[PDB]
Amino acid sequence: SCPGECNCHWELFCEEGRLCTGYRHCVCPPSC
Repeated sequence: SCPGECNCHWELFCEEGRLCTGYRHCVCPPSC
């Protein structure tokens, strides 16, 4: 049910209307 062991997602973040960036945000759910 999970991509890997944990649930990881690509988070698109923008600096309040300024340029945007993305990083690998992986969270490990206890139901996985």
